[PDB]
Parts: sequence; structure tokens; C-alpha cells
Amino acid sequence: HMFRKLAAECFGTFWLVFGGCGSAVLAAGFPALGIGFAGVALAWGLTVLTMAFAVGHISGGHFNPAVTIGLWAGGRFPAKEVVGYVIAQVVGGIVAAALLYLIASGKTGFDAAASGFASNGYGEHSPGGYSMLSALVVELVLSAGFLLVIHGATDKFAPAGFAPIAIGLALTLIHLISIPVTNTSVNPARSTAVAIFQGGWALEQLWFFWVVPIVGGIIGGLIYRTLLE
Amino acid sequence: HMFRKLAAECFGTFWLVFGGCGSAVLAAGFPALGIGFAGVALAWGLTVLTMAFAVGHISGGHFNPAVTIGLWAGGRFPAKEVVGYVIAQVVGGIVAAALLYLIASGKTGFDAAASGFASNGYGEHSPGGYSMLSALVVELVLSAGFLLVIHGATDKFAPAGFAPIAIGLALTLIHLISIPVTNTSVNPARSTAVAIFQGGWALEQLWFFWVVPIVGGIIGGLIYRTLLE
Amino acid sequence: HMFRKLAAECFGTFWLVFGGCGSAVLAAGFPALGIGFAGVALAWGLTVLTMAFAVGHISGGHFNPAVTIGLWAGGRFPAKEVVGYVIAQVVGGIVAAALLYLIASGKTGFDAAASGFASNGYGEHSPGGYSMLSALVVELVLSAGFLLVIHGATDKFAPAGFAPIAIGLALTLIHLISIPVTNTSVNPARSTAVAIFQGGWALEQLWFFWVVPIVGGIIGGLIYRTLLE
Amino acid sequence: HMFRKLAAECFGTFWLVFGGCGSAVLAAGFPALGIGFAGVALAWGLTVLTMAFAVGHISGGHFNPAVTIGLWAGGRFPAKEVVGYVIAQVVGGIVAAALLYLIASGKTGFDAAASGFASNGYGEHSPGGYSMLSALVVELVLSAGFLLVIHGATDKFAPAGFAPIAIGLALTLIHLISIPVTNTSVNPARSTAVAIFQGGWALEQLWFFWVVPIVGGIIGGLIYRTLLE
Ligand SMILES: CCCCCCCCO[C@@H]1O[C@H](CO)[C@@H](O)[C@H](O)[C@H]1O
Ligand SMILES: CCCCCCCCO[C@@H]1O[C@H](CO)[C@@H](O)[C@H](O)[C@H]1O
Ligand SMILES: CCCCCCCCO[C@@H]1O[C@H](CO)[C@@H](O)[C@H](O)[C@H]1O
Ligand SMILES: CCCCCCCCO[C@@H]1O[C@H](CO)[C@@H](O)[C@H](O)[C@H]1O
Ligand SMILES: CCCCCCCCO[C@@H]1O[C@H](CO)[C@@H](O)[C@H](O)[C@H]1O
Ligand SMILES: CCCCCCCCO[C@@H]1O[C@H](CO)[C@@H](O)[C@H](O)[C@H]1O
Ligand SMILES: CCCCCCCCO[C@@H]1O[C@H](CO)[C@@H](O)[C@H](O)[C@H]1O
Ligand SMILES: CCCCCCCCO[C@@H]1O[C@H](CO)[C@@H](O)[C@H](O)[C@H]1O
Ligand SMILES: CCCCCCCCO[C@@H]1O[C@H](CO)[C@@H](O)[C@H](O)[C@H]1O
Ligand SMILES: CCCCCCCCO[C@@H]1O[C@H](CO)[C@@H](O)[C@H](O)[C@H]1O
Ligand SMILES: CCCCCCCCO[C@@H]1O[C@H](CO)[C@@H](O)[C@H](O)[C@H]1O
Ligand SMILES: CCCCCCCCO[C@@H]1O[C@H](CO)[C@@H](O)[C@H](O)[C@H]1O
Repeated sequence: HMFRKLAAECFGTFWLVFGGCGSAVLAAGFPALGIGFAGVALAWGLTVLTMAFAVGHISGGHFNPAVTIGLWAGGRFPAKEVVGYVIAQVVGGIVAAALLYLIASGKTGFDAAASGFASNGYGEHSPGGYSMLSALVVELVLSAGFLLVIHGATDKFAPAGFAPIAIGLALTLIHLISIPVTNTSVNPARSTAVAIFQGGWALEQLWFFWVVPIVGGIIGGLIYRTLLE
Repeated sequence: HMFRKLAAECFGTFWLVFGGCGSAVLAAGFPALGIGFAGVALAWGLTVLTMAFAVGHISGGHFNPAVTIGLWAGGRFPAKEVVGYVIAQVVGGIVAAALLYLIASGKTGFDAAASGFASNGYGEHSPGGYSMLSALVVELVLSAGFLLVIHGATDKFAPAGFAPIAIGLALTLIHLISIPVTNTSVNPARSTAVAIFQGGWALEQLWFFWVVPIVGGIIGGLIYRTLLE
Repeated sequence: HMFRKLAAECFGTFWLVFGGCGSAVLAAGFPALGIGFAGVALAWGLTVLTMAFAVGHISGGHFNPAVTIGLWAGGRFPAKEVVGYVIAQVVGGIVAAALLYLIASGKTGFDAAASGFASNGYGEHSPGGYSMLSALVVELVLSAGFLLVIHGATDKFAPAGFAPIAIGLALTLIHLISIPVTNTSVNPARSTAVAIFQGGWALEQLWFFWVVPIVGGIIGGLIYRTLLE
Repeated sequence: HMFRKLAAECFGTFWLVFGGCGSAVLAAGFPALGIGFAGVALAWGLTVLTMAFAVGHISGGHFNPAVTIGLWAGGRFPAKEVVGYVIAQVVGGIVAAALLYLIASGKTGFDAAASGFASNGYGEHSPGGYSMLSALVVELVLSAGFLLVIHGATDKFAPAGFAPIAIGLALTLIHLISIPVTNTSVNPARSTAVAIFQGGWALEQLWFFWVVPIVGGIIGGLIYRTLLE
């Protein structure tokens, strides 16, 4: 049933934004004991590992408009189901961002706009001061690579069952490399969710984190489909 | 035999409290080399991963009254076995908390009451100063999500064998997000165990960490059963 | 062939001491970027995960005299092969400790005696100042629990293939809890290897880390065999 | 088809250098939140875990001239395919190093030569001041051990599917031990890639990190083939 797959994609994407962004906003910078980028990166991949095992057998477990569209371009997913996944994914992420904003507001001094609310940005809004070109190349390469890993790990001849470990851990890796550059998107639903609550520059740069992750995912699906499969 | 399943749940829950709380009390804040929240979060999920692989095939490996009751509500576990699991779980956790208190007392300056002995709390007793509403929402969402992941990872059509990785790592993730908010419960046996030895406010707020994790687990079982399965 | 199993146990135990102790001596305290106890704990479990997958199908992959003897007591391993495993394990660990001492000496200021060379100790020689009773209880409980996890993860009805993940990660967990107490033994071959090169108090307390890990392993094998299996 | 296997080895090795070196150059030392050696070590192993699951079923997933040649020496891979793998691997790594250098240049003050651009070195160029002998022994032992783990984890009687976890995590472990000594090579393609852009001493010491990782891999393949298999 399409409706359960959509529900799976919705809950899945909530889990991803709530855990990934949640761990950044609530836990990364906690004084002395905070989890850092490494811990945020771990949380990211675990959201996908845990939900891909929980609901992958229902929707395919994309939880990411760049995954859905890259699987489309890779010949693994039908055109007709794409938009519904992307919508489910966005809604899921917004609901998680909203519950997170509520949780974060329960601590004195919380300020979504000034902290950035874990939004992805480049230039002045890159966590490490990286240029827009730096942001483009990193997001493109890692979106491509994420898709190449998803395609291959779910290949016919790939050992059955492990895809959720491969894919989720691939997202940890992605974050271990790129947080300093863009705060790591590779996911338009993820960038949209928190940008809405950040409410300023995150909305002005949001288009970047629709365009680049998607193109990158497309490229990754094409590489697998035409050169590897 | 019910007796071995109870024993499995008892040893399992001891392993969870001893490792999870043990790593927090003995190792989180160790000067210069201590493991932080990220390391506590890792320990948490590994207690469940390791025991779910060790004794999951005996009891189902709940190790958590919110898991048992959420599996009940999800239609995966019988009413008649619930109370015995919960009792086993509580006893297991108390024995671990007691052996831990003994281990911790062997270091000059240990003080269960003043340190909090890894107890879950909100408000004044949240590690990060988060309100009661912040604590409710986080514990509710993550208890629900823990149950959704348990249900899905053990679904008929979920690949056999991986559930312990999915579930245990889901608990790491849960801790990576919420330690700052409540010290992370999602488990009434876990909160009760150490609150007894903390012996003050942890006992006054303990009811919260029975009610919220259970309701949350219930909701998660209901979501899976009615919308996903 | 017994000879290959011994060789597997020997190489295995070298891998464990070289990686576990190696990461502590070379990397834990590296200024600013060092890996801490959490990273040492991760290295520990990965030595066992990686070798249990590499040579578990040859020897059973014990790499630990407390594992061999606890599997004996659990009815999973024959008396007649025990001593040969323990010998293989000790030799393996000593060779790793020797190559490590050589590697560590290649940096100005290295001093095995004064640093402790990653040796296990209690009292004055506990990393965190914990008493002998604290050391006994922690080592006993965690040795028992390690054995309970090994027995269960390799149970007939335990899903085939995952034991190396369960067991190796159980050792990470063990280290996440107890490094501050004893530097974490649960392994007489591991304690002997480096105590020889530390060459002072580590040799005076070594008996503790033969007796306690073994008794603990025995207890864990007995718990599984009589109450769980 | 040889061409796809080469492409798999090429993309694979790019993924390894881009993630491993990428995480070091972009994220290790990030102020306050940076990922450290432990996080770099995790990234390393995840590059191999993720690509071995994605393309292992295509090429065998070596991503490392020391792996290819050690599998040769172990009797697991034909002489005639070796050079093509090594070439693919080197090209892959250089392309990743180039895209990384471009990403890193987008931040004020980046200087590949002075930072070392994550190059492997010994002596004056060891991160921790370790001698050349220290560097030889560590790289030899860990290259050998990496190969022993690869051989065993892919043995006939090794449980099917887990090799990518065993091998990838073995690389994390390798890095947890040796970064301080050499920045961890065990991979000539990895050392060559960044040495080209470092452009000074990294090129003068590069031969070391061809010779030692290869000899070590050879030894590891020989140990398995003659003593364990
Ligand atoms: C699915 C929801 C996507 C939301 C995209 C909306 C883009 C908003 O656009 C932004 O609006 C803000 C006005 O409040 C301003 O801060 C910015 O100048 C403007 O670019
Ligand atoms: C699927 C639902 C969301 C679709 C993509 C949202 C793209 C938002 O794009 C944003 O639009 C603004 C225009 O108002 C511009 O001012 C911003 O610069 C741009 O980031
Ligand atoms: C899917 C979301 C829209 C993607 C359209 C691709 C081209 C967008 O192009 C960009 O739009 C920005 C404002 O939106 C401007 O600030 C940039 O100058 C413009 O280059
Ligand atoms: C299964 C065991 C559950 C124990 C729940 C008992 C609740 C105790 O209640 C508490 O008792 C303390 C008196 O010692 C006081 O600190 C508190 O004011 C009181 O709320
Ligand atoms: C299964 C065994 C334990 C059941 C749940 C214990 C709930 C304890 O609840 C506690 O009770 C006290 C009443 O004395 C109150 O004062 C505290 O505020 C409350 O946290
Ligand atoms: C299972 C444990 C009891 C849960 C009962 C749900 C309602 C409890 O309600 C709460 O009890 C606390 C004291 O116990 C009071 O401090 C709070 O004001 C009260 O709201
Ligand atoms: C398998 C190898 C086990 C070695 C155990 C030997 C116990 C050594 O015993 C120790 O010897 C040292 C003398 O050099 C002294 O530092 C100590 O006082 C003494 O207890
Ligand atoms: C299997 C090979 C090693 C067997 C166990 C070694 C036990 C060493 O035991 C050591 O012996 C010394 C006696 O000289 C005592 O002085 C020390 O206190 C004690 O730690
Ligand atoms: C297997 C290694 C020997 C274990 C024997 C168990 C009893 C050892 O007993 C201990 O031996 C130590 C010196 O060895 C003394 O310092 C202690 O006082 C003594 O209690
Ligand atoms: C596959 C590509 C391998 C490149 C190996 C080339 C070895 C370069 O050699 C180096 O060249 C530099 C001149 O630019 C100098 O810094 C060094 O003195 C010299 O050793
Ligand atoms: C497969 C393509 C690369 C082959 C190995 C490159 C080995 C480079 O070796 C380098 O060569 C230089 C000679 O110019 C010496 O000066 C350096 O000391 C040495 O590191
Ligand atoms: C595959 C790359 C070449 C390996 C050849 C093995 C012997 C190299 O030998 C070394 O070469 C270096 C310059 O290249 C010199 O600095 C050293 O003194 C020399 O020992």
C-alpha cells in the first residue's frame, strides 16, 4: 500500500531530522561532556541504520529526496512514486524540526536564529568559513557517493540484509568529512526542516541544498547504473 | 520455560544498568581521557546489542518495562507475561545499581546523592537545565521511536538476525540526542535502579520516568501495529 | 588440526594486545587529538571483532584464558585443549607487547615503568584511585558478563554469523565501564603481556588478574549452562 | 568485465582517500568540536565498510595495492589482474586528493605543504616524533594483520556477508593504534595521493609507504595461506 510506505518515509525522515539535528542542537557543544561533530555524525548514520532496518522492508527506506530521485535515475524506483515520497519526507522532517524547536526552547537562552538551528549553509554560513565552491564540490561528491553506496549495497548480488549498516554508516562517514564545510546536507528534506525555524539565511541558501544534493544523487545513480551494475 | 526468560530479562537489565550507568558514573567525566556523553551513549546501546544477541532468543530481550508494554500494545507480546518481565527487569536493575554503588564507593569523594548517581531528572535536575515540557516531549518521542524501531526491526519481513544491531544502536542514538535533557530514560527499570541509591530528588521525579516512557512505548507500538505493519 | 587453532589463538591474542594496549600507549593521551578511553575501548572490541571473524571458524576465537576456561566450565570446550590455548594466548600477547615496547621506545621520553605500559592495577595502581574491592567486583561482574554474552551469542538458537559483533562490542562496552577502575583486564594473557615490560608493580598485582577474570569467566559459563541454556 | 572491476576499484579508492584524508584535513582539529584521531579512524574504516558492501561483489573491493598484492601472495587473486587494480587504485586516490585540495583551499589559510595534507611520514614527519624503526615495525605489523583479517574474513568457512564489517572495522582499529606513529598508511595508493599535493617531504618519504605496506601485506597473506587456511 502506498499509504504505509509514505507513512514509513514520513516517520523515517522525522527520525533522521529529530536525531541528527536533535543531537547537534541539544548535545554537540554541551560543556565538557558534549558529543562533538563525531557524535553528531554517529547520530546521523544511526537514524538511517535504525529506520532502514525498521521500515526499509516497507518503503525502501529513502528518508531523503536525493535518495528517491537518485534511485529513480539509477533505474531502481519508479517516476510515479517520487513526488509522494518527497512530500512525505519533507513533512516528516518539518514535524521533527518543530518538536525539536519546542524541546530546545525549554532551556534558557535558546535562539534558533542566532545558533543557526543546525541549518546547512555556505560562505559566511559554513561552520568553518568555506567558500560556495568548496560547499558545492563536497556536497556533490558526497551526494554522489551516498547514492553509489545505496545502489551497490542493494544490488542483486550484494549480500542480503546488510544494506542498512552500509547506508547508515555511509551517512556517519559523510558527516565526519563535511560538517565543517556545510554542516552536511546530502538531503533536501533535512535542510528545509530546520531552515524554516532558523528563519533567515538558512531560507536564503536553501535552494543550494535542494539543487546540489539532487544533482549529486542523480550522478551517483547514473554512475552505478551505467558503469558498475 | 518462563523462569529462564525471566532470568534472561533479569541478567539483561542488570547488564544494561551496570554498563550504561556504570560508564556514566565511573568514566564519562574522567579528567582529560573520560568518555563523555558520546561514550556513555555508545555503552548504552552496546548493553542492549550484546544482551539482545546473547539472550534475545530466550526472552525476546526487552530489558525495559516500556519495551515489554509497548510490544504488548503492538500485539507482539501477551498480557499474561508482562508483569513478570517488568519485575525481573526492575530486580535486575536494582542489583546492578547496588554493585555499581559499591564499586563507585571505592574511590575517595564518591557521593551518590550529590552526583545524582546517573539518575534521570527534569527541571532543576535536567543535566542541561531543560524544562519539564522539554523532558516530556523528548522522552515521549524517543520512547515511541524506540518502540517503532523494535517493532519494525523484528517484523516478519525484516531480515533475520539484525534486530539486535538496529535496536541497540537505536539506544545509542536515543542517548546521543537526549542525555542533556533528562539524562535519557526511555526505561523505567533504568530510572528506578539508580534513583533508589541517589535517594532524594531522583525518587521524587521517578513517577515521570515510569509514566512517560510507557505511554511513549505504547504509542510507538500502536503506530506500527495500526499504520505500518 | 590443533596446530592451526593454536596459531589462530596466538595471532589473535597478539592482535588483541597489540591493538588494545597499542592504542592506549601510542594514542589515548595524544595532545589535543588523542583518542581517550572511548577510543581505547573501541580498539579493544575491534581487535576481537576483527579476529573473531578472521579466525573464529578455526579456533573458536577465544584470545583470552578466561574465555577458554569459562567455555570449559560452560560445557562448550574440552578440558584437554585448554592449557594449549592458554599457552598460545600468553605467547601471542607477550610478542605483541614486545613489538609494542619497541615501537613506543622510538619516541623521546618513553618509559614503560613510569607510564605503567597500559598494565592493569588496583589501589595505588588503579587509574582512578579505586580500592581493591572496587577492582574485584568490577572485574568479576564484567568477566562473568563477557562469558554470558559469549555463551549466548554462540548458542545453537542464536542467529549464525553475528557472534563476532556481539562479543567484540561487548569488550568495548566492558572497557567503557571499567578502564578507570583497573584499566580493564577481563583477560590474563592481556595483563601478563604488558606487566612483564612494566616490570614492577604490574608483576606484583598480576595474580589478581589471573584469579579474578578466570573465576568470573567460570561464573558466567555456569550461569548460562545452568540457568539460561 | 575487467573494466567495471577497475571502475569499482577506482571509485572505491577515491571514496577511501576522500573520506579518510578528507575527514583529517577538514574535521580532525576543528576547534572545540573537531573529531580527533578517533573520528578520523572511524571515517577510515567506514570508507572501506561502505564501499566493500557497495562494490565488493564487483571487484573484490581491495581499494589498496597492499591488499591486491597480499591477496595475490595468499593465493586468492591472480597475478594477471594485479597491475590494473593498482593503477585503478592510484588514479582513484589522486582524483580524490585533488577534489579535496580544491575543497580545502576554499578556507582562508589552507596550506597543503605546511599542514602536511594528511601525508604519511616518519621521523621529523611522524605526527608524534617516532623514529623510522618505530614506523617500520608498526606499518609492517598492521599491514600484515590487515591482510590476515582480509584472508580469514573471506575464507570459505567464514560466514558469508560480514567481511565488509570485519575488514572496514579492522582499518579503524589500525588507525586508532598508528596515526601517531606514521599518520597510518597500510596503503600505497593512500600515501601517494596526498603526498603529490603536499609536494615536499611527503614525496621524499613515499617509497617507505610503498615498500613496507606491500611487504607487510605479502607476509600477512603468507601467514594465512601457509599456517591458518
Ligand atoms: C516547503 C517549504 C519551503 C519554504 C521555502 C520558502 C522560501 C522563503 O524565502 C525567504 O523568506 C523569508 C521571509 O520570511 C526571508 O528571510 C528571505 O529573504 C526569503 O528568501
Ligand atoms: C518540496 C518543498 C520545497 C521546495 C524547495 C524550496 C526552495 C526554496 O528556495 C529559496 O527560495 C527563496 C525565494 O523566495 C529565495 O529567496 C532563496 O534564496 C532560496 O533558498
Ligand atoms: C529547487 C529549488 C530552485 C532551484 C533552481 C536553480 C537555480 C537557482 O539559482 C539561484 O537562485 C537564488 C535565489 O533563489 C539566487 O540567489 C542565485 O543567484 C541563483 O543563482
Ligand atoms: C520498586 C521500588 C520503587 C521505590 C519508590 C518509592 C518512592 C519513595 O518516595 C520518596 O521517598 C523518600 C523517603 O526516603 C523521599 O526522598 C521523597 O520525598 C519521597 O517522594
Ligand atoms: C515496579 C515497581 C515501581 C513502581 C513505580 C514507582 C513510582 C514511584 O513514584 C514516586 O512516588 C512517591 C510517592 O511516595 C512520590 O513522592 C514521587 O514524587 C514519585 O516519583
Ligand atoms: C506509575 C507511577 C505513578 C503514575 C501516576 C500518574 C499521575 C501522577 O501525577 C503526579 O504525581 C506526583 C507525585 O507522585 C506529583 O508530584 C504530581 O503533581 C502529580 O501530577
Ligand atoms: C608467564 C610469565 C609470568 C611472569 C610472572 C613472574 C612474577 C615476577 O614476580 C615479581 O618479580 C620482580 C623481579 O624482577 C619484582 O618486581 C616483584 O617483586 C616480583 O613480585
Ligand atoms: C600462564 C603463565 C603465567 C601464570 C600466572 C603468573 C602469576 C604471577 O603472580 C605474581 O607472582 C609473584 C611471585 O613471584 C608475586 O610476587 C606477585 O605478587 C604475583 O602477581
Ligand atoms: C594463578 C596465580 C596465583 C593465584 C593464587 C591465589 C591466591 C594468591 O593470594 C595472594 O598472593 C599474593 C602474592 O602472590 C599476595 O600478595 C596476597 O597477599 C595473596 O593473598
Ligand atoms: C604515481 C606518481 C608518483 C610520484 C612519485 C614522484 C617522486 C618525486 O620525487 C620528489 O620530487 C620533488 C620535485 O618536485 C622533490 O620535492 C623531491 O626532492 C623528490 O624526491
Ligand atoms: C604506482 C605509481 C607510483 C610508484 C611508486 C612511487 C615511488 C616514489 O618514491 C620516491 O622517489 C623519489 C625519486 O625521485 C625519491 O627522491 C623519494 O625519496 C621516494 O619517496
Ligand atoms: C617501489 C618504490 C621503490 C622501492 C625500492 C626499495 C629501496 C629504496 O631504498 C631507499 O630509497 C630512498 C630514495 O628512494 C633513499 O632515500 C634511501 O636511502 C634508500 O634506502
